[PDB]
Amino acid sequence: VVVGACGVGK
Amino acid sequence: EVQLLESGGGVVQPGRSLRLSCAASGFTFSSYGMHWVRQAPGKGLEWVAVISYDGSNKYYADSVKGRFTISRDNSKNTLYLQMNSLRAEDTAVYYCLYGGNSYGMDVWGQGTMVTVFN
Amino acid sequence: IQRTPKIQVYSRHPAENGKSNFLNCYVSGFHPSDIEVDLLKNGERIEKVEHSDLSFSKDWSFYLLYYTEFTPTEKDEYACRVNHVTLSQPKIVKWDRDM
Amino acid sequence: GSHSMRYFFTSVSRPGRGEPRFIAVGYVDDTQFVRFDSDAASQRMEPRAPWIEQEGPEYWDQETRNVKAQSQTDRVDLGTLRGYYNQSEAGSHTIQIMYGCDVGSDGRFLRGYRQDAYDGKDYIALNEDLRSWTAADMAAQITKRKWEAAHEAEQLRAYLDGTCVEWLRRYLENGKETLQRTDPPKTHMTHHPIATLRCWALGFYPAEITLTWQRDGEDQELVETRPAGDGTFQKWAAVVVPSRYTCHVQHEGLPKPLTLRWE
Amino acid sequence: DIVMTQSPATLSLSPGERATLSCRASQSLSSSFLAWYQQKPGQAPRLLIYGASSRATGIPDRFSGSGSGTDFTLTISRLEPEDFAVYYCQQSESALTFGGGTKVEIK
Ligand SMILES: *CCC(=O)N1CCN(c2nc(OC[C@@H]3CCCN3C)nc3c(F)c(-c4nc(N)cc(C)c4C(F)(F)F)c(Cl)cc23)[C@@H](C)C1
Repeated sequence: VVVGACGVGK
Repeated sequence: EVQLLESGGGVVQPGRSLRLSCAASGFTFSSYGMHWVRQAPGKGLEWVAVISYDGSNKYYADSVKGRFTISRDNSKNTLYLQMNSLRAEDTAVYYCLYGGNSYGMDVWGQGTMVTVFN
Repeated sequence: IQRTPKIQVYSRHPAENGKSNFLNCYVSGFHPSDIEVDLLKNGERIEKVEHSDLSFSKDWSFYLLYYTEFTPTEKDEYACRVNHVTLSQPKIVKWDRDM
Repeated sequence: GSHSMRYFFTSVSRPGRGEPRFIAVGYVDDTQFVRFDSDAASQRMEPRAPWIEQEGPEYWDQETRNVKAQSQTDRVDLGTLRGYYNQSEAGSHTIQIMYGCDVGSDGRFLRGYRQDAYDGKDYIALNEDLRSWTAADMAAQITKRKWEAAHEAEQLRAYLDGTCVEWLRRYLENGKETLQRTDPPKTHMTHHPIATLRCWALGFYPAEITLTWQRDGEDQELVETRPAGDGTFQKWAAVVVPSRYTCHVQHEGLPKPLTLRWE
Repeated sequence: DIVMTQSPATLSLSPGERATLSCRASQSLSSSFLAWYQQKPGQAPRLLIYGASSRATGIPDRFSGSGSGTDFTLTISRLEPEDFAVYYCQQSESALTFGGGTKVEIK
């Protein structure tokens, strides 16, 4: 599965 | 028969806390994510919270962010909504919903009424 | 920056005249990902051509496979025409049975 | 007997031609099993392997939601990185992301990865400890500071150790007939007068193979391994010889290294 | 945040007429994540269309859904006396968002 968590972004 | 049963609703003083429960039957509750949806009398439906099937992902509406907590325990097939610092704007009929999917499975509860007033 | 593709034209199975087969054009080692690839029969484009999904290797270079159903024949000539931003003119790589 | 699961993401800006083009592809070892294309009509994650089609529709809903979230993240990061490098709005730029996990024969976690690229060069990567980041330039140090202040490596490590490994085990069990196969190469030698000798290796899985030419026991054209199109791979090596040569093939499916001589 | 704008707010129609309902999304959605609901004045909402075009189980053929991207439509070719209710469009791509709701009433 792909990552379900959100990141802040570059 | 796929069924969802609500309990724990009632009249609450403004600022107090209250917990709602959904008992799931007839379907594999642990496999799917679950929602909470509320509807104030004479108003439209408003999504409140969602929890993923394993409980890792939890999201809330901006109106209830930081005040409402959503949880599940897959052993008893129960969904929980913990509401703290309840305001009068939280007065609505709350639904636990197995829906919002592409394959057309849509299960609602009977609805539990929460009234917040002095 | 700008990596020129490496083209490889081959058949899925060892070619036998009159037997159904697939013609493959493997393009790899290029950047950016924009590219046009044509499979040609006797110098004329083949209309029913499928390709894989765009992916990249460890050094971030892209690769793609273009395939189509074809029956080998001695008379027919097959090739692959590839155009990239790094290429001044389209490059044609003929299909060789022994390569 | 180790196995890997990888996800490859490419996002290319198309100034004046709409939103960026996003491609997402998932791999287990050398086999692709999922794909998402922003230019496709369905706008959903789609199966590419038969053993993944047994998953329920809720699995595909979750995959579509998460992959579209990743697409939006890359869409925003394209503008952020265009601002970082003082790039104009006219040009087109690419962001590439790859992450995955390695598993052993026992089914235990081995290694976790996440590498990002901008315009084909390294931008930022997770270290082997799964706790620190490596930046390639000054624009990437801003991202490194942001990701350290956000404790992003912790969530990434949680995914890589726990979720990736368990889902890789589940996929390996679902596709045990295909994913855990190992096809020995169909090997033969050809001669063409210029002269040359070509050592063919066809129809082998996985793609890792070694072809070596020895002149009386001493090592000496080699094309890269290419897909056959049916889940197998092909490769050949050539040597130009005057009018005593042996080719050696090493593959997982082969019990012992082959030793091929002409005729 | 995806905002679902539902138009019009009220449909004053006579039974046996055609009802057209519009839903506006703030961003492009995958069609599989859009649904329509019907709510009677005393009970829970009932799903009519899922995937923006697929009727649910035991739904009459008069209800039909269409649209793509940001524009979606719900059509009731022949209004039965039981069809006069409140209809909601819904997206499920990111959390859940219901439209304001269109009320179909008797002219
Ligand atoms: C940074 C990464 C990114 O761009 N994301 C992260 C995921 N995501 C998202 N956001 C929200 O927000 C909740 C509310 C809505 C208004 C803004 N905010 C206060 N909710 C999400 C979800 F609810 C889901 C989700 N949706 C459904 N229908 C079911 C389930 C089980 C989930 C989830 F898995 F998350 F629990 C999703 Cl998939 C994503 C959500 C975007 C901002 C994109």
